[PDB]
Amino acid sequence: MSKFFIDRPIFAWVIALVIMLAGGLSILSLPVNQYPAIAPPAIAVQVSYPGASAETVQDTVVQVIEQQMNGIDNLRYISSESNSDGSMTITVTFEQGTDPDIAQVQVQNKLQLATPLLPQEVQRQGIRVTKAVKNFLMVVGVVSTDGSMTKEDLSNYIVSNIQDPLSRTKGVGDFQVFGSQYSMRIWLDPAKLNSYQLTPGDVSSAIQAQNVQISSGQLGGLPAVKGQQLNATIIGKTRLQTAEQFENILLKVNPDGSQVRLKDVADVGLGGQDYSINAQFNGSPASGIAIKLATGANALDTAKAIRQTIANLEPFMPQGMKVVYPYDTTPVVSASIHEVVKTLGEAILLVFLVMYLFLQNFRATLIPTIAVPVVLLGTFGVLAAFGFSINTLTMFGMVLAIGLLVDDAIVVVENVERVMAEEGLSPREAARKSMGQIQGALVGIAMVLSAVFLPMAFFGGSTGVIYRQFSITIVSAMALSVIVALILTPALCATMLKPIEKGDHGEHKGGFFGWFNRMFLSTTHGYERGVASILKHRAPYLLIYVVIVAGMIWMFTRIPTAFLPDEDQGVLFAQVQTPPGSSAERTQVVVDSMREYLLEKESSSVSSVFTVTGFNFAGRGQSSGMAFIMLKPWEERPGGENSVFELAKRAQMHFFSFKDAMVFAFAPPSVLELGNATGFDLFLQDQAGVGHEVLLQARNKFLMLAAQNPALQRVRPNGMSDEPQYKLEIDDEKASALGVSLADINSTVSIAWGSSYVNDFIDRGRVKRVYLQGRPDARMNPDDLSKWYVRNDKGEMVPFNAFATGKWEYGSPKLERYNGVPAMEILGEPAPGLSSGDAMAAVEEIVKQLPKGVGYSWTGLSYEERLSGSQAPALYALSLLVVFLCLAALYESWSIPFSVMLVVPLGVIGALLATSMRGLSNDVFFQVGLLTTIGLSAKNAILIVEFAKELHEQGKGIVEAAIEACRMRLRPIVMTSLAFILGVVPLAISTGAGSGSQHAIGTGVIGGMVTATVLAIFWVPLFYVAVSTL
Amino acid sequence: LMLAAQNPALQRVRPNGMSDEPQYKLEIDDEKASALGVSLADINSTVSIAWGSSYVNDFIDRGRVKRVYLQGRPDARMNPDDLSKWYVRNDKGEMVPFNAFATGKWEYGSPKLERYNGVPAMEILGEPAPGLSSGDAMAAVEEIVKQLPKGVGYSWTGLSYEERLSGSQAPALYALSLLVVFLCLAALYESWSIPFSVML
Amino acid sequence: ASAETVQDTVVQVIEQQMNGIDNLRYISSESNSDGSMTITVTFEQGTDPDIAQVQVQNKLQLATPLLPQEVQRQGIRVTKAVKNFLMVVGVVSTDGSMTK
Amino acid sequence: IWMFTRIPTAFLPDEDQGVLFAQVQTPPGSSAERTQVVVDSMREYLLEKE
Amino acid sequence: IAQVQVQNKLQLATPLLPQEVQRQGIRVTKAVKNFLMVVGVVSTDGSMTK
Amino acid sequence: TAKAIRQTIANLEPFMPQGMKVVYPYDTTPVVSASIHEVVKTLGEAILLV
Ligand SMILES: CC(C)(C)c1csc(NC(=O)c2ccn3c(=O)c(/C=C/c4nnn[nH]4)c(N4CCC[C@@H](OC(=O)NCC[N+](C)(C)CC(=O)[O-])C4)nc3c2)n1
Ligand SMILES: CCCCCCCCCCCCO[C@@H]1O[C@H](CO)[C@@H](O[C@H]2O[C@H](CO)[C@@H](O)[C@H](O)[C@H]2O)[C@H](O)[C@H]1O
Ligand SMILES: CCCCCCCCCCCCO[C@@H]1O[C@H](CO)[C@@H](O[C@H]2O[C@H](CO)[C@@H](O)[C@H](O)[C@H]2O)[C@H](O)[C@H]1O
Ligand SMILES: CCCCCCCCCCCCO[C@@H]1O[C@H](CO)[C@@H](O[C@H]2O[C@H](CO)[C@@H](O)[C@H](O)[C@H]2O)[C@H](O)[C@H]1O
Repeated sequence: MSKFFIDRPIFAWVIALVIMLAGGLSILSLPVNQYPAIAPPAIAVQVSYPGASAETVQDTVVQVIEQQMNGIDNLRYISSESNSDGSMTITVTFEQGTDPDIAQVQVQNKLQLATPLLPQEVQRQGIRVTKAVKNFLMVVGVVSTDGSMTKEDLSNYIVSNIQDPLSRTKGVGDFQVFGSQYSMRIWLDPAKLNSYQLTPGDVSSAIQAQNVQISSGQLGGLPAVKGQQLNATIIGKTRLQTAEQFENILLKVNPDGSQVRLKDVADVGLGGQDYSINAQFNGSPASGIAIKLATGANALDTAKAIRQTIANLEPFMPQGMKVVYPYDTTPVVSASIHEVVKTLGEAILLVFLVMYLFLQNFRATLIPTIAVPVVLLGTFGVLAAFGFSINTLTMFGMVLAIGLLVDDAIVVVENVERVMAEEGLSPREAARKSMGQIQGALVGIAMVLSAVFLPMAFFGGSTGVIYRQFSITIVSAMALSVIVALILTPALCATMLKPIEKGDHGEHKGGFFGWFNRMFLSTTHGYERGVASILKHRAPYLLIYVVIVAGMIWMFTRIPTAFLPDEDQGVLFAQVQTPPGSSAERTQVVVDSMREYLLEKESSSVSSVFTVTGFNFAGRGQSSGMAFIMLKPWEERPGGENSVFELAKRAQMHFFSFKDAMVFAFAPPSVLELGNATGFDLFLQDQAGVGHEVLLQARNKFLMLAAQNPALQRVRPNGMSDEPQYKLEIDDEKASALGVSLADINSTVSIAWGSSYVNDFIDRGRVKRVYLQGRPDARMNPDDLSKWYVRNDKGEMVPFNAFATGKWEYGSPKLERYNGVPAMEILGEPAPGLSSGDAMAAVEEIVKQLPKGVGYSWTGLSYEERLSGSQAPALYALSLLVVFLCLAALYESWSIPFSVMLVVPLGVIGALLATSMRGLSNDVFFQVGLLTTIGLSAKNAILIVEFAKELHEQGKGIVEAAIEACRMRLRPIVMTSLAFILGVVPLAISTGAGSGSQHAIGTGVIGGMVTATVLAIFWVPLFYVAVSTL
Repeated sequence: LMLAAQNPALQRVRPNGMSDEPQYKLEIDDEKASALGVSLADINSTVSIAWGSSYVNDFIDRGRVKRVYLQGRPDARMNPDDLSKWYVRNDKGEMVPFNAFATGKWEYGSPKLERYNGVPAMEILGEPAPGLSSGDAMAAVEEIVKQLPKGVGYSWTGLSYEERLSGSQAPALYALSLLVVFLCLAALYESWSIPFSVML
Repeated sequence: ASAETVQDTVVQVIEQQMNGIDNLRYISSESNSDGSMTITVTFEQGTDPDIAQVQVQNKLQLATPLLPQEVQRQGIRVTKAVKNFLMVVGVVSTDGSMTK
Repeated sequence: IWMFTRIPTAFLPDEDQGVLFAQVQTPPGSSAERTQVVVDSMREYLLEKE
Repeated sequence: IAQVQVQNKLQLATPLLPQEVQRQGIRVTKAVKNFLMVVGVVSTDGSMTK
Repeated sequence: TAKAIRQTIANLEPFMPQGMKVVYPYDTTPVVSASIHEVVKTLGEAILLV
């Protein structure tokens, strides 16, 4: 090629056009969204078993569902959660890359098989199966600002009015509502009910016989008798709708002339299905929605569209209802795109400038201007092909690639320009001449660079998914670049470039350029003299290399090594845990003081506060609420005392005071989707059936033994504390003595105290649920237990205290199980300075001290990093061997390839330095850039050596070749490295919105860039002469 | 449908939901059945067992499992008056007639409500009047449909949609196929003129 | 149940769930006075029939708890939806020994 | 260009497919016999006259 | 898919099976016809029975 | 999946009562290891022989 396309500029141009086109069509219809699916996909099975112990929900629904939940493809592990409010969750975690639609359907199939094994009330409730990934698009609040509506009223609104339209909005995936539909609430008074010798169970039965659908037949149904003529359906009665219809319904008819109905005995009105979770946006009571993006949608379009839909409904809303949008991914997925077309612009601009500055031509200036965008276009096409998307990482992927993309354009032009000046060949001549020298190398370097980036795409787990994003977007960019810098560029060169006088390096020029050329020219000679001196005096340097190498080896183990960069998304979390036995109303108070403060004392940074009671990241329960703090946009809170990490630093202090409610306060970890990216994560498991008590003390020994270990820090239980519960105790003897029914005993507790889902009732079309339970003042203290009367043999009401006998005993409000056997989740991290594998190696040991029958499993990120980590060395070796082999075949030598590979440290040292200096971590963004810098460094090196080789061959000294090759190479090296480090600086200084990551790459590259330029120029000729000599 | 038997281009226009139908609105005063003896709407075990079928259980029959079915005599569910004939047994043991709690208020609603894209709907069909094409017919319909009480739109479905869609591609089909041809000639002939000579 | 009861207690719920499935072209349900209903979810021309079926089934399972207990303890049918019949294969009686 | 816009626009050509449908719908309420008679006339004024 | 389709029609059967069977726990499985292996457990000093 | 069960009972063994050993009565996998090993071997021979 090249030669072939040098003569066929139009064909060449066509190939451009088609890839340009493919780019475009693609570019405009790629899904756009913030992150791909990093997390290992998970399905969640969940019901509530209205007012039931953790114990019952664990041994009655979890243990049974779990026993059936096997023979499911791609399953990695499974964990459960049985809670005090009576809710449960089985979380089934499958392998990355698992079709989430098959994952889900296999799970709800095993679920379906296990249903008739569950208790009635649970079945009637209906068990929900869904995809548990937390990649939320926006969460929208619906709030009652005059505090007229209760939460329950709002969420019923949401279900009835907002749900179905929002459902039909373009690009809306799965969403969750903060609460549900209304239910016909009914509130049994124990006294009012006792005075007519009536049981709560009587009421249930009454409603069941009195709130039904009359099934209805057909007038003139087939078979009919001869005649018939009129065939019409007969419609009977539907069901009760009004609260009144309910207050009616006859319960007893009295000995005299009268009749008793539900309205005498209980209160009745529409209400909550469940009262466990209460939540409010800035004090004001509120529900809301958490929306997911549908698969392939556009995060930008559909956010705009969700809004549209809601706006079209804001005209119709009851007075004092506001729909505020607290959290929204749009600012960031926008920020990321501007911050790319901006640096792709500044880059093509910057290239143009240094193009001119060195090559005084104007036509030359725009060969790179055509080629770079022809490539970026294509790249979005290849991305399309491989089935990726436009997201945070595929975007940085492009920025990071621009180095490689730009260098490829510069080398090709500067070389024709050079050959033309030094040899006086016509542009067309210089082009083929030039490609003669370059094709070879180029093709080869594409191989080299594929080996540098691909093995990273073979990692597994979340870590791997992230690398694949970079690796593929990059080697795609580079592969395309090579192609167009083989087909288009030389063609453009031969066409658009203008002949230049042999010998004319232009210092006669005068003016500024005359100043420059004379100047640069002198520098070049200096550089030559530099090299020439080094090649004279070898050993000294070779050893100063060996120092710089050690410096790098030392600089590694000394950098803090984290998974991701710390990010300021617009968000902050606050956890509240009021001590065991607190009431939500007593927890609510903490979460309110919390909000007042943030909103008042802190509003320099804080924009809105959403506050939940009876739910947490430690579990659900009346002692548990928390706060999702929404910050105002980064522009509106400059200065590093208004960063999340700062606001959160001081909200610790502000709340440290409380001697009545532990209150953690922390930032979310950058990729929400992945929960908790730090330290380590494990479950302790009761294998040999040893029991909750032993297990509980294995947890506690483990903990107060890690606390006193060098290698670990911050080691907690994720779960919940054990607490007092009320061990109500029946007596079979003295209860059949009063001749009381015993099925009647505990059927009354279930209903009065636990509540009971009795029935359906069409409310405004929608069928909704009818719940029966004791009025609240009737069920708050042991003494209220006595308020309750059951029927015996004769019509005599027997009080509960008659055969009852309460007792404080303590159990658990959160029963955890991991892989079928009961568990306790521990979290922690390694002692500052130390690493994850160290901490596991510690934990590995302190686990051995545990009671027999208790074992353990690693889970979440700790599970993954055990696997991905065992595979690194294999990849690094393959990467190293393969590049080696490519260099061998290019250099027709087993030894020269070393003179290129030894540049690597020279790259990395600077990288490490800058990163460590600016106080940053050894993370994924640093890792990937480090591969960019060493990659672009190998390129430089490859061309120098290749030239030195071509010359040495065309007949001249090893040392004379090395020097003649540098010099020849110096100018494009300087050009492309000046172009880039300038193009990257913004990321280095980047400010707000993704800026944390931009710092991670800006700092890294340009550490390596600076050193790899100012050093390979000297040491590459050393190494080449060095190994050649040898 | 009026305007459609009138319009000269259409031919055979029809609906798909079969109108409204007479439905026998039943009625009970819960209080009166409680006054007699039959308390609680237990009455269903009579209304639906007699006037609808009632799959009770299974019997094998020549080695194959069919259903056992309960339903009233044909002559006992033919007229509003046949409901008179049905005596609910009592809590004492006596036959309360069905006239103690009746009220057949011969009413009427819909036999088949259709629905399309989350709004309610009616589906009309119809061909085009001979010598004309579905496009003509289609264009015609988009007129007769303006005279529709605002707040009532329409949607094409089926063949119509498939045709609406077929027609919209065409522009681009031609553009693209034109363009490819151009470039391939360019490539193959190393000319711009030659391509232009052929587009012309 | 009444056509309108049926339209409002089932069709309404499940239909809203199907909103949002991938490559969805349109939905068209119908409810009858005889109890029966039918939602027909049409997809775009390249959608794999079996993933579409599964996706339907996945959403369907979510609607379930908001359905009448007669409906719910009953079992909802889901199936691929051909418009046309390939052939009617019939049987008739040479003499007259077998009734309809 | 003038000639284009002047041509009518179909989808698929009509085809003597070799089969046809009759579709009967007696007014909202009729008995089995009502429909059945209608259905039995058109089955004659077709199998006998066409 | 085979399994998704079978269970799906198995589904429409379930409401008509006897409680005693439903409660018993039905297994829909996609295995290969033959036994791969038997994992055995055996008592060493006889403390454990069959 | 042989390897993987070998692996599950592998780290369940440390929890079994003192009077109990896991054993592999029936097993099919020995034949495939054996089979492909035997071929490997007659390949290595063929190559020395050739
Ligand atoms: C972290 C992120 C994504 C950046 C963010 C920032 S702000 C925000 N959203 C919230 O701040 C917020 C604010 C209020 N919430 C709530 O009030 C509830 C409580 C909801 C509730 N109340 N009664 N029932 N449910 C809730 N769930 C706390 C409970 C566990 C989670 O799952 C769901 O609640 N899913 C909804 C499905 N329901 C409950 C409807 C199932 C059903 O049909 O019964 C979320 N989550 C929230 C979440 N998320
Ligand atoms: C499964 C397939 C995997 C393939 C992986 C192999 C990667 C190969 C990398 C591309 C190398 C091409 O290398 C090609 O051949 C020889 C090197 O031997 C070189 O040709 C050379 O010959 C002469 C004299 O020998 C020199 O003046 C000069 O160095 C160069 O012109 C060119 O630099 C190049 O055209
Ligand atoms: C011209 C283009 C050339 C560039 C392309 C080069 C691609 C790089 C190849 C690496 C891909 C191979 O995939 C990788 O294989 C190795 C070796 O079996 C695996 O490694 C596995 O076996 C080795 C050897 O027993 C173990 O030390 C290792 O811990 C284990 O995981 C990796 O887990 C897998 O990810
Ligand atoms: C024109 C430009 C072309 C550029 C495009 C190049 C595409 C190359 C992408 C290769 C994708 C590799 O796919 C990835 O393989 C790795 C490693 O084997 C898998 O990881 C898995 O493999 C090995 C098995 O030996 C295990 O050690 C590891 O724990 C496991 O999870 C990933 O789950 C899979 O997704």
